[PDB]
Amino acid sequence: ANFEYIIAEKRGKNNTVGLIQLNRPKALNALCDGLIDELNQALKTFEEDPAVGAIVLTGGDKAFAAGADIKEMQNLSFQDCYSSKFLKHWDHLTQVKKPVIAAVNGYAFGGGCELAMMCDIIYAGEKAQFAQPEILIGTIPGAGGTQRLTRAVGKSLAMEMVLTGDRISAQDAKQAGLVSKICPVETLVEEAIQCAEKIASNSKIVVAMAKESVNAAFEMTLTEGSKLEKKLFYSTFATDDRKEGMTAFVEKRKANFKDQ
Amino acid sequence: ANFEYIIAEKRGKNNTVGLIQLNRPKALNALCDGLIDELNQALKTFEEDPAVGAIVLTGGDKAFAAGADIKEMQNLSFQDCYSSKFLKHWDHLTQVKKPVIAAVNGYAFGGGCELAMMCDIIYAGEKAQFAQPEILIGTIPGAGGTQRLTRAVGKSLAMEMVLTGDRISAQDAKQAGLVSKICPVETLVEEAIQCAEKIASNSKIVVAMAKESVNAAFEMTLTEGSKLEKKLFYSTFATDDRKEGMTAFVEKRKANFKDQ
Amino acid sequence: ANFEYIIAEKRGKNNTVGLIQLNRPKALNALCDGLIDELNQALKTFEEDPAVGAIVLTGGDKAFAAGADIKEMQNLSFQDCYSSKFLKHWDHLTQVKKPVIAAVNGYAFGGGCELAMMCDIIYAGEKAQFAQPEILIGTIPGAGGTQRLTRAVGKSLAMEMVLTGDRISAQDAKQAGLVSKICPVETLVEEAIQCAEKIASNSKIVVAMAKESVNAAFEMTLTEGSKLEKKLFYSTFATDDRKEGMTAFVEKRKANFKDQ
Amino acid sequence: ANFEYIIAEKRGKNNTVGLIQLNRPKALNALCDGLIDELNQALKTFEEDPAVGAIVLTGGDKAFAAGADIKEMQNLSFQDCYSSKFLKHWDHLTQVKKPVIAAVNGYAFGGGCELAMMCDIIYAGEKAQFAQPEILIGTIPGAGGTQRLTRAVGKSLAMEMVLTGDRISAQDAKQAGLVSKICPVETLVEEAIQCAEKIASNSKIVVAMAKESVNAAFEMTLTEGSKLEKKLFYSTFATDDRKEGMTAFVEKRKANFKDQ
Amino acid sequence: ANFEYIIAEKRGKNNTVGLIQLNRPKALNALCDGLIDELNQALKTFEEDPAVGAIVLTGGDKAFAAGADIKEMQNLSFQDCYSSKFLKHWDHLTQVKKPVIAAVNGYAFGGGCELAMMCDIIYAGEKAQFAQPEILIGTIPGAGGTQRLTRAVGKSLAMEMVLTGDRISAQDAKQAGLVSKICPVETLVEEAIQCAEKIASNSKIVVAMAKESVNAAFEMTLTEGSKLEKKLFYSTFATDDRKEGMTAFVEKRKANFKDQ
Amino acid sequence: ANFEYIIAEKRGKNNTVGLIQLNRPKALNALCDGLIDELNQALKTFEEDPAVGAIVLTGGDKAFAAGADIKEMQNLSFQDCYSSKFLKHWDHLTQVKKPVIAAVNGYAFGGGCELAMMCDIIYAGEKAQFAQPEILIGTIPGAGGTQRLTRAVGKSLAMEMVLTGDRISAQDAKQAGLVSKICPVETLVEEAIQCAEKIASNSKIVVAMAKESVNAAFEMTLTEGSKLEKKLFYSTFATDDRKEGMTAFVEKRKANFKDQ
Ligand SMILES: C/C=C/C(=O)SCCNC(=O)CCNC(=O)[C@H](O)C(C)(C)COP(=O)(O)OP(=O)(O)OC[C@H]1O[C@@H](n2cnc3c(N)ncnc32)[C@H](O)[C@@H]1OP(=O)(O)O
Ligand SMILES: C/C=C/C(=O)SCCNC(=O)CCNC(=O)[C@H](O)C(C)(C)COP(=O)(O)OP(=O)(O)OC[C@H]1O[C@@H](n2cnc3c(N)ncnc32)[C@H](O)[C@@H]1OP(=O)(O)O
Ligand SMILES: C/C=C/C(=O)SCCNC(=O)CCNC(=O)[C@H](O)C(C)(C)COP(=O)(O)OP(=O)(O)OC[C@H]1O[C@@H](n2cnc3c(N)ncnc32)[C@H](O)[C@@H]1OP(=O)(O)O
Ligand SMILES: C/C=C/C(=O)SCCNC(=O)CCNC(=O)[C@H](O)C(C)(C)COP(=O)(O)OP(=O)(O)OC[C@H]1O[C@@H](n2cnc3c(N)ncnc32)[C@H](O)[C@@H]1OP(=O)(O)O
Ligand SMILES: C/C=C/C(=O)SCCNC(=O)CCNC(=O)[C@H](O)C(C)(C)COP(=O)(O)OP(=O)(O)OC[C@H]1O[C@@H](n2cnc3c(N)ncnc32)[C@H](O)[C@@H]1OP(=O)(O)O
Ligand SMILES: C/C=C/C(=O)SCCNC(=O)CCNC(=O)[C@H](O)C(C)(C)COP(=O)(O)OP(=O)(O)OC[C@H]1O[C@@H](n2cnc3c(N)ncnc32)[C@H](O)[C@@H]1OP(=O)(O)O
Ligand SMILES: [Mg+2]
Ligand SMILES: [Mg+2]
Repeated sequence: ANFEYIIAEKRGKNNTVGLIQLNRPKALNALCDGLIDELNQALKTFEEDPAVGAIVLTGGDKAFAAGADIKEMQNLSFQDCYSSKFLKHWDHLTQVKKPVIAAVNGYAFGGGCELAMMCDIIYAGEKAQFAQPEILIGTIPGAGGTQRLTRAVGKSLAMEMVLTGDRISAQDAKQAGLVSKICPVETLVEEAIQCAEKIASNSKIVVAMAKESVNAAFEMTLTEGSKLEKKLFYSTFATDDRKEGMTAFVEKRKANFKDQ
Repeated sequence: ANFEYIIAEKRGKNNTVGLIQLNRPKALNALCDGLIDELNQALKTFEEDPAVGAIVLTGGDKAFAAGADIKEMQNLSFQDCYSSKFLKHWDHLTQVKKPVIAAVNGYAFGGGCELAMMCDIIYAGEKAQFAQPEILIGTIPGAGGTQRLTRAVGKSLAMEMVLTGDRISAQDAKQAGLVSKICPVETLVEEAIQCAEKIASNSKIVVAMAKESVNAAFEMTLTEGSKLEKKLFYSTFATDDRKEGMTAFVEKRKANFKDQ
Repeated sequence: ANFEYIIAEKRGKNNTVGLIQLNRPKALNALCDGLIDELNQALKTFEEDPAVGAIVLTGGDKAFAAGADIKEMQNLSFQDCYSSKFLKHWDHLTQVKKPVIAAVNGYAFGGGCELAMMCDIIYAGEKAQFAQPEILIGTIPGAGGTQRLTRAVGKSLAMEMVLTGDRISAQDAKQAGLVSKICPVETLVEEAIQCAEKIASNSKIVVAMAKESVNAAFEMTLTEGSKLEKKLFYSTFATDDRKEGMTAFVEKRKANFKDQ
Repeated sequence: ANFEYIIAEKRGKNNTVGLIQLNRPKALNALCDGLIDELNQALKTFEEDPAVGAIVLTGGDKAFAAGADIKEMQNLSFQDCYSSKFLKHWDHLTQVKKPVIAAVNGYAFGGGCELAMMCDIIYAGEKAQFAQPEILIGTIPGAGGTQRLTRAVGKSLAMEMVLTGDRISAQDAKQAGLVSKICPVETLVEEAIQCAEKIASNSKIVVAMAKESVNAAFEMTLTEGSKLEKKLFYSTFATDDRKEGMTAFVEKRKANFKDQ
Repeated sequence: ANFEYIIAEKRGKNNTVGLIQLNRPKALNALCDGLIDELNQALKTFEEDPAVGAIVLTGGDKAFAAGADIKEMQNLSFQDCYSSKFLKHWDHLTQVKKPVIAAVNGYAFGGGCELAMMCDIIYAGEKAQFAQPEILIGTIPGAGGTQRLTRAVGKSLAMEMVLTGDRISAQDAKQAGLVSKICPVETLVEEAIQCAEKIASNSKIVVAMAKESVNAAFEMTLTEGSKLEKKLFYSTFATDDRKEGMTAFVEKRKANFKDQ
Repeated sequence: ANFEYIIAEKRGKNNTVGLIQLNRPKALNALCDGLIDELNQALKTFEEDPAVGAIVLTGGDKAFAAGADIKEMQNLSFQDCYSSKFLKHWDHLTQVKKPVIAAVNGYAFGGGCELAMMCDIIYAGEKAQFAQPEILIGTIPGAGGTQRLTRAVGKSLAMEMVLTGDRISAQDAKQAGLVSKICPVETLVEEAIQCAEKIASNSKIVVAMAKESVNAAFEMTLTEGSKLEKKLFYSTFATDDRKEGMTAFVEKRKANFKDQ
């Protein structure tokens, strides 16, 4: 379309996967205001399309995202940030009911690591790096860089990456638990599209319920989490795809889900 | 005894280890109602026996448990699931004060992985695979498959395993935090019995207090957890086994605990 | 000062690192009342000094800390725990706003792993062993050996280490998420001092805000944690170090923070 | 039936209300093991009856319950109270999905106030008294006397009632929030039965979902509580009673629910 | 814009109060989709206006709001609600940073009480009635009717109002804690406008901070609530209104706040 | 002792009550640093005395406490508020294991209401007024004026008191849940001393455990709180005061507690 910083397109088989690529080779894909607004518009378009079942958010081959534009947040004060709700349009990815895959190739510093951790699945290349360099410019992460990273890779590693700003490899992120699969830099997007197609081959309402159940593991207790999980498991016996799946399991055949 | 789906026997030295083996190779150890009732009866028997200190739950050599029997809940609706307390007898592993060790050899999909995660120690074999294939039949896990899995392996890996139904190897569950030790297939049961003997060689009340203190790490905050742990530690100076152990450590000898 | 159980000195470049060494080779650095009081005094002195930006806590080359002194708690009862509260001065390390690095060489059993887990960054040697052998003396951990360890390495591994008393290696602790970097025994102190220098090379108020934001990940929920992180990010635009760092990032130059 | 401590009968219009009366005029309805077992059996019978929609738990005209029986717990030690779970049969009232009305007439001290607070609706008479006299015998409440009372009447009033053992009137309990309606002594049971009839006149599944939604306000946060409430509101559009009620609201007629 | 269901106008002296009046006497102010969209637009306009400091939400003299439009959600199924995010535009009131005052005169049943409880201050009239009639139509409250009500009036009164549908008076809501002041029907609007003027007579950033500090008392713990409150109290010494007010208090004069 | 801002003395029968009076008629008992240090020293002295069972904090007949001293915090900035941990000594009252009774006569504005709410039992006079007038000077409460007040009197009343600064009466605080008893101005001290005597007439360790169990109702969930209460009840069987009280109840005599 008329997007300036992102490239929106429908990739994959049968046009069931949405690919949002960050195209900004002049600032290492800086998360400016216009880029975030275009990303939110693309996410809304992909969430208002019954043909799309999964979204893949990727960047470039040398850098996924360099964070927020430091050259846009420099001449700001406390009143100009608190009475303008700075970085309020960055919590729109966590309100998406469709799965979002984060293909990370290259530098993922500052806002890039947060944007990747706000996704369901994090796929990184063989030459990917994750770090929190906010401490080097006199600030701290403010979009989920000290909450999800601490519960994902551990307290010690998160403390180190936040207080030192050191870069970790994809192997360290796989060992700790930040990423789920290491892929080559030239085939990461293809494997991400294949994973999004696997995901989009299932019932959309059941996928949304499963995503909510998994996300409810960081907001409540174990007992209440299991109770909400059992309630959502009870509330799925009233759909049409559950019975179809159980019938295709009993009788040896393929399951055709009707998204209902 | 008269068990139709399980094999209950007292194993280990001095008959201090309870072994519950699921024996039904005709459905890959389907978690039906009768099997769950027999498992609960065996757990109650092993909890009302002052000679058993630890329980070892195991399955077969090709499949630990293939989940709930889908050939029974196929003709169930929302009314037959909500006001019938479906799967209500599956929360008996979290109410047992004695440690339960899970020996996974083969396929542990859905209900098997849930029952494994509801145990304290998870021991898997080299030829073992863990997955949650609920998204392929039109439902979601409802017995702890989206809460205990996310807090162990990570958000990304849990999201992938839930939304794709893919199978992970024992090495992946070991490097992620789901399995604590990788063992051969032909020696997993013996090493699990040895671990249960090393557990049942200490004070039963102190072991139960330690189990409660460890399980309280997912039900509240860090400060409240530390305070409850300190209170449970203060509540140990009123028993005889703590004093016996301290005297044996000071005098450099062996401690004979009397479970009191 | 005139400390008999610890050695306090200002190490590092420009005397910006506080090295607290535990010198008790006769009891494997037993955590007695006097040693803990001296540790708290050293921590308060290093906290009330404007020239210290990070603290490095270490022990010996064969044992970091063998836990609490059993010779001072063997003849205690239940009434001697609520009244004249025991282990009440061990919660002075989690109240320090400056980063505390832990260098573990040798045995870290009981109270040693508990004091190491209360630190932000944990550095272990190639021949370091972490364990919670409280179940072998009739007691349970009482200073965070069942809350932070469970959330760090996982439920299964923590259950095993607590109910069996077995020792793990530095490689397993790094793979599970207990330590952040494995260093040689003869060069662990130098790398810890270098990490403390790299940490103290930034603004102290921003480092304290980052430490609090990371520590608030085990005391609140994800939604409330994100809002608290956004608040702490908004509350840094009123300082001079943030603007100095942003200017040094835009006008590419060395950043000189005034710790204000 | 054959109950020697309680009187179980089916009261109300069309035999839709269960009335459990504590009959022990010699011990002021002491909460012994036999009485609690009979109460649990009566609750199970009323929960396995499709004709009963609400339960009314009442006592006598001078005392509802005097608390735990002292003549059976005096010769008990720590190893006889922490083991075997003495207070494990008293939490069978919060696991009931049918509404339980607690008609409190007379003395409600110790375990009686807890048994009343473990119900949905608390009805008190004119000469009603609530107190926590456990502090006068050297113990503390252990069945919800310091958790629900603190969140119901306030911190200060609960602190006073726990640390002093003073008795409060029914008017003070109504002004604070302990009870919701003050009824005469001679007509308390009749008004409780009428309230139970008005409750049972609605769909049982909808009433159970509403009870779960209300009870989820003391175990979760407001943000996640609202999400669980919306999910349970979504999960009611698949039943017949919701459509029947909406049709009887649109067209001027009465709603006849089929409990499905 | 020109509204047909609500009346948006600037009231009070100096045009500092925004009054939203629900004008639908033909359906007792039914909370339909268009009415909620107009209410959200009016709230956004009043929140993006640098002259409005508080909002007063009111209805009519006989009914504030009769709840959600039942004549539009009757022909809805489980799929048409969970995959359409029904009632997703009703959480736009708890995201407003400016204080919202609710003036209830008449019937506030179902969605009316839910909309009133999402406001900071709740002002009711003499002939005002609050109830939850959702149980009489086959559904449950789904917009905060079982979470914000239970934590205000008590568990027993909330259970009664939810499972019986009974109507309470303004005196009961004042004695329980649902409303803050009882005012006449012909002067409730004027006193609400005066309260909004007294609220908007202070600094807007400090008012927003206090509102967030009070709202954080239901989403967090007391210990972390105190820490967040102390942080928000520290983060106010960098504004121009705090020092102005302190200087005016020291010099015994009036403080002229500039919202900065 | 030689206190210039407070008056410390032992009152009550047998010198079992510690009366701490705030004597500063020139500033309406301003909470300055010296006054807070003296209050903390007096609290520590009264908590380390085996002849003191309860503490009674009070002020004057015209004003209990006017809050923090504005004359020493006017020229403070964000750097002098985040650093040095300003107001860190105001959290020494919530760490006392002995009950603290608050006698409020006159004005209790700002810090006075916070110090009163940090106590267990709140006793106000007939001429007492509670308010949070921080919004009138440009700041917000920072010592529990927005966390305990919201849970005590409700959301609406707390919002009004914080955003308007209006003063409430003792009757409103009692009907809302802030205070527990209304007493005359000249006899409030005698009734508080009698309440402290009735509290100190029991076992100190059991009273401390009850206070902790009541305070754990604002930091944990309902299930976890009930479980911690049950654990404390089981631990109470390790002292002699419980057995003495039960024996005195069985043999119908007065119980003599020895705090062990
Ligand atoms: C809640 C959110 C919090 C935050 O995210 S705060 C910001 C956090 N991010 C950072 O602190 C670091 C951002 N980037 C860098 O430090 C470095 O770059 C790299 C480490 C990524 C390495 O890149 P290198 O090889 O050194 O080249 P280069 O010249 O510095 O970058 C090329 C162009 O990219 C612009 N750029 C890089 N990062 C940002 C950014 N965060 N905001 C705005 N622009 C950025 C640069 O300035 C420059 O542009 P020009 O040629 O015009 O000078
Ligand atoms: C809260 C609870 C949630 C849940 O657990 S929902 C259910 C989730 N679990 C699953 O979806 C796994 C279902 N099982 C399978 O997908 C496959 O099977 C396996 C991958 C485990 C193995 O496949 P293969 O090696 O090809 O063997 P095979 O012939 O399909 O199974 C052999 C026999 O075992 C029956 N069986 C397997 N799983 C179940 C099951 N979950 N419920 C009932 N029966 C099952 C089969 O049907 C068949 O039996 P027959 O010969 O009579 O056709
Ligand atoms: C809140 C939680 C509190 C707790 O931590 S409870 C206690 C938990 N900690 C433990 O259980 C560890 C106890 N220590 C040991 O088990 C062993 O030691 C080692 C595993 C560390 C192996 O050390 P080895 O090579 O076998 O030599 P050695 O002779 O036992 O130790 C040398 C000296 O060190 C003293 N010592 C060791 N640990 C402690 C301790 N925890 N408290 C007091 N002293 C200790 C010993 O007794 C002995 O001293 P001497 O030669 O005078 O007899
Ligand atoms: C997890 C929960 C733990 C708990 O709840 S512990 C319970 C807390 N402690 C109490 O409730 C005891 C306090 N009760 C009393 O002091 C008095 O009772 C009353 C306040 C109820 C007033 O009744 P009055 O008639 O004045 O005294 P009376 O003569 O002792 O009562 C008549 C009969 O009732 C028996 N009884 C009273 N309370 C209990 C009880 N809590 N447990 C067992 N029996 C009780 C008595 O013993 C006696 O019977 P007999 O004289 O023939 O022996
Ligand atoms: C998350 C959301 C949850 C919910 O809110 S679900 C819905 C829950 N709310 C209710 O159930 C309230 C419904 N009960 C009533 O509406 C009763 O009535 C009253 C208690 C308010 C008594 O009012 P009365 O004096 O009997 O008059 P009248 O029957 O209401 O006629 C007035 C006109 O107002 C329409 N109306 C009233 N409430 C609603 C509504 N909630 N939705 C749609 N229309 C409503 C009526 O139908 C009728 O209209 P016409 O004259 O055209 O028949
Ligand atoms: C985390 C905590 C945050 C906070 O607590 S902020 C402080 C509480 N916030 C407030 O805004 C409270 C202040 N408002 C007042 O203090 C009013 O006064 C009163 C309503 C309490 C009393 O009014 P009146 O009867 O007219 O007496 P008066 O002449 O103003 O006070 C007599 C002397 O007392 C000094 N004083 C009163 N409050 C404070 C205070 N909070 N800090 C310091 N001094 C105070 C005054 O200034 C004056 O003294 P002089 O005669 O020497 O001028
Ligand atoms: Mg891990
Ligand atoms: Mg109240």
